[PDB]
Amino acid sequence: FVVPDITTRKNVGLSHDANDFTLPQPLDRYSAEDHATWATLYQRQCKLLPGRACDEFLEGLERLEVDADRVPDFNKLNEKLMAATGWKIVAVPGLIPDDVFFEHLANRRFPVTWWLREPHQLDYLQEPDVFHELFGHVPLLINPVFADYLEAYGKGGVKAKALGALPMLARLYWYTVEFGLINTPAGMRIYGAGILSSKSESIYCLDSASPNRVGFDLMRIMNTRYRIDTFQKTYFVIDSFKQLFDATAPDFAPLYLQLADAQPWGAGDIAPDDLVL
Ligand SMILES: [Co+2]
Repeated sequence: FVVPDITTRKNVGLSHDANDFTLPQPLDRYSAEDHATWATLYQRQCKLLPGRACDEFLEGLERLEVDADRVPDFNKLNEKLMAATGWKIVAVPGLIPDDVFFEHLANRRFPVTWWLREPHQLDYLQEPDVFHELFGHVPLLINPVFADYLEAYGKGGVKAKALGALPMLARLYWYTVEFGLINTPAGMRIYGAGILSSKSESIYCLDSASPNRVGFDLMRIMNTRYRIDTFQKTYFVIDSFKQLFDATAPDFAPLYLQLADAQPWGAGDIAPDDLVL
């Protein structure tokens, strides 16, 4: 039997803008259970993440006043975010078209799935939900260097789509924004949103001998496959958010055409020129 997925179930009776796929955050659809599930996830992650999350992430939660006890009001968070970096979050039903996603980031709008997992899925949800996309992705948007990286990333969507290279950018996003690590003199820390919202990946990614930790390299990353249904076999490590922003400076067009005919690295591969940490 095929049954409707969570995105479909949650958006029953709702709509979205035809062009940008946004809707006003539907605050009336959040139940008591939703606020309680949010509070449980927030409390869980805030216990796990000290000494694991990069300091900027934890500071961003505080500066944006991300609610600990309820699903945040996007408009209220935006007052803080706009003043900091001119960014805002916009509500979306779930997955949106790539060109729209990129156009959002290019215009300093960060799309956030509005709905939350059910408490029976506290441990993990495959689909991005509002906990992953707000708690995991948004706090670093008050960092002007990271925000500028996302903007530059967004702006690259037009050229990438024109050249059939959106999957090459998707790899860059995955291995930075979603699953990136940042080395510090205090030790390795986490900036990837997919790790920051996870129950257990933040333990594995710093404590396990199993995954590879490889220095950031743009071409390597854009030539590396990923999988969505398992902990990462490889994490890419930056020294600074400036490294990400600066990586967007050159013309990606000739990089895409070179990659197009190449065989990609497997998710668990170490490449001959990797700086292995
Ligand atoms: Co994400």
